[PDB]
Amino acid sequence: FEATINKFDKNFSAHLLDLLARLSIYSGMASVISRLDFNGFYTE
Amino acid sequence: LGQGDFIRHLMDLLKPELVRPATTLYQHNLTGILETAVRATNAQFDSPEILRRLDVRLLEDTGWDVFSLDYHVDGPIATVFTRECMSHYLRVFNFLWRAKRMEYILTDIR
Amino acid sequence: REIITLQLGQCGNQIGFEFWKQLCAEHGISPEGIVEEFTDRKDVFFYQYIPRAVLLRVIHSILNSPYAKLYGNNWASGFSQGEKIHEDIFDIIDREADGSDSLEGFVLCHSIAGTGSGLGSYLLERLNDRYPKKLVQTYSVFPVQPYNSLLTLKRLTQNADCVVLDNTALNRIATDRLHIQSFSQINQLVSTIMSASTTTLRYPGYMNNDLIGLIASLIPTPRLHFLMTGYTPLTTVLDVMRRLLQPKNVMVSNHCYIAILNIIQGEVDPTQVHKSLQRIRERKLANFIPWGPASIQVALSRKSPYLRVSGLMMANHTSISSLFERTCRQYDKLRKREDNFDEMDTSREIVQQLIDEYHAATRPDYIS
Amino acid sequence: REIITLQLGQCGNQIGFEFWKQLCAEHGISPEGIVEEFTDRKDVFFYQYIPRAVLLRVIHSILNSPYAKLYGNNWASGFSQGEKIHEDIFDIIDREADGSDSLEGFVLCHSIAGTGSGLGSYLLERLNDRYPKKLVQTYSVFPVQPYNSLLTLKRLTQNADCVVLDNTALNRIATDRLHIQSFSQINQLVSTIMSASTTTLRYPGYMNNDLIGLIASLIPTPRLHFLMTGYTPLTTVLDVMRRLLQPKNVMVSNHCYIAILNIIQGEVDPTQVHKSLQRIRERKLANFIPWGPASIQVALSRKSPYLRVSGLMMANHTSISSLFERTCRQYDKLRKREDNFDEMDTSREIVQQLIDEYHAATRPDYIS
Repeated sequence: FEATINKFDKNFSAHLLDLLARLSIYSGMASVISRLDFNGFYTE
Repeated sequence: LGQGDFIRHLMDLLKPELVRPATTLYQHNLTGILETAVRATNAQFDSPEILRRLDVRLLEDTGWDVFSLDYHVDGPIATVFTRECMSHYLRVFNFLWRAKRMEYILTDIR
Repeated sequence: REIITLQLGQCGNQIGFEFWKQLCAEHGISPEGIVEEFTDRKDVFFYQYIPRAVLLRVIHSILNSPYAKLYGNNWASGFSQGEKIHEDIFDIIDREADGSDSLEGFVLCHSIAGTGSGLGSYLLERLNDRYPKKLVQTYSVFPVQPYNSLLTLKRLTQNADCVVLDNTALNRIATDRLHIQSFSQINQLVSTIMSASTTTLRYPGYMNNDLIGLIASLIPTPRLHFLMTGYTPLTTVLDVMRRLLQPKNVMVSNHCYIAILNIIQGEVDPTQVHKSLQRIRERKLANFIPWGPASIQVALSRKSPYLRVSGLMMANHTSISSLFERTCRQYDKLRKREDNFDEMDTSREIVQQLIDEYHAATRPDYIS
Repeated sequence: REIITLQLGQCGNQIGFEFWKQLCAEHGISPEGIVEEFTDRKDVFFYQYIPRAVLLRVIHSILNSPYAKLYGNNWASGFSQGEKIHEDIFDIIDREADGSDSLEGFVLCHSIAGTGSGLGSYLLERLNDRYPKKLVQTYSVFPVQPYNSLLTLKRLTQNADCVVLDNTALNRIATDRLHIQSFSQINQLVSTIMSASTTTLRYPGYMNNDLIGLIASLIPTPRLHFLMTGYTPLTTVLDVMRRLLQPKNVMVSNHCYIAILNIIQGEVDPTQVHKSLQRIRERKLANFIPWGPASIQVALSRKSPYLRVSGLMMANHTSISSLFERTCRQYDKLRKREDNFDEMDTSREIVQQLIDEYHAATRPDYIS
């Protein structure tokens, strides 16, 4: 248990950086990033 | 650049961005900055229709070499501009953009 | 789901009675508990109509009012007397909880300043022990006074699962824009916030249809469970959203937010809401925690037809720690000025943990 | 960008109050700070509307006027009292600066003749120390009087980043073409210049859209930062451009210009402007510095519809050194007529440097 919680973090955070990646390449669909992030987080 | 009040604020917000090389520049980020300028300056009190067409385009270095506004126009009004006035305004907008950053540099030194 | 409200002490009964008076008018319910002729969900608070209330001298003022058809000063004395009537008062709640369809919570209205301070701390311990799956939201009100103020703070930091309303910010707003110079005049302002706090549980909305929906959104960690309120109109959504972030309206006497909830009770335009949030991000009027991704939430609502644009703000601000130091500092000054007296320092110990918990929450490495 | 104005002393508050009265009428803003029905940029000076003012007995005259809804005699006493309330008055400015979107400057309206002389010199030192990137433009007004006049001159030559208005030239113009023989009558003339000085910051123009644009154009070197004003109409642009160079209009009691800025607030023809400048070069009505290439600038503007051809001239003339010698000479006469008294000669020393700086500016080898 103590060793699998950290696995989900590396697994779930990897998919989220994929969602924020594709949701950025667009011409709404651009204001979603301002709904996912507010603090400048996920800036990588 | 006939507004002056709006382009002043717009040159203060693009300063932290355009200093980076063009490879790290993506259009989807600048629109939030442009939208912020139109809200803060006096350009907010304006017809919503004409504000729907004013956007950004990325010419294809440094961020001060690929940024320019477009103001695309389609429909019946597009018979007055005819894709050549829009290929001439951008030919002008560069000379008014350079002669505007060469001045805000010289008022920063001062 | 249902919610049973408990009112303790003189402060509880009055601000509770003014809470029911405002709600009974919002709905088409006459003071004699009969529906008037003249879509709003009224089953959560009213039992088919009778309010789900448990009142605990001031009672006679309520029984003589036209609303009769609707139903010491030491903290140790308040805690002791609750121990003696444990089975008596727990017999009216048990039937109130059982008789209910599917109980959800236990709203508590009390002030930490004499019997409601003690008897309130006593019920808060028994409630969690009797039911561990029932949320306990407490509308506490801040004012031997320093002692009783922090003693309940010890119970409110481990028992209560979730709103402070301090009389100091109530007095300042009263003299500023209301010109009162009176208890019956400040109560009109708090009850306006309470009836607006649960405006997303009396009308079927898209989101926040349960009491656990309003709580789990703001509170990130079970220790940081103190929230503050903001209520501007005493027009576009940008005007309201900007006026709420003014410290002249926040009812609280580095620092940053953890999560904000905005309640718009008007007929405003539903597409301009994203436009206002965009300009908030540009001008940077609010700063948040650096560690976790925090956002701001805004929800619309519909005013009752039987009973203009308003707005309320629910946020979890780290500046609330400042209020605790004021209570904490005054205690130590009294501890050097005067069976075992060991219950106090244990309370003094646990409250200091929360204060350090807050000051460590505003660091980029709050984790561990 | 925004600009916060500070008003010190009796002279500041009045000419400041007359400044806001003229501006509130220029815009569609009623005296009770409500927009009247009846394109002009009003965000720089007004906060969404309320003026960004910091006023510092005369205050009661303002509070009793219909505009209430819009908000010793020794220099040592003025400097001392500012030291005692340093944190108090700096608490209303900090919030005024922070609360602002992106602060740009600090317009200061005061006269160097008693408390505004000292308290003005005190804030001028603190302002630069607290913020080094904020421009401080001061609309000083020239009149134990010789002492206090040059003491602030010491502070105005190193702190202020940029306009003199001398009462002597105000009295002469008053008796000449206005027939006054009164403070309330000369103030109508200065406020007409102030509201016209920033006529390129209230309307979106092609150039001079920022406060640093008006300053850096005229001031070539941070020591030579004293400007004078000219305002003719108390018709083609050639008539206005010629009447402004008449010494009968310049508000100042070899010598040459360094840079001139002309403000035309009319509906004049935009193609004839170059024709007027051409005839100015031929007749040679103005002479400039021989060392650096200096030109004359003229800018058009649009009068408010809610509120004819006017014209204002902003120029950096070396003749302003003459005014300083008058203040300097009177001091030495008082120094022979009566803890350490060493602060005065240091001020006397630094002001003499500026005077020699001016007289060396009109030589073909001013460099080094």
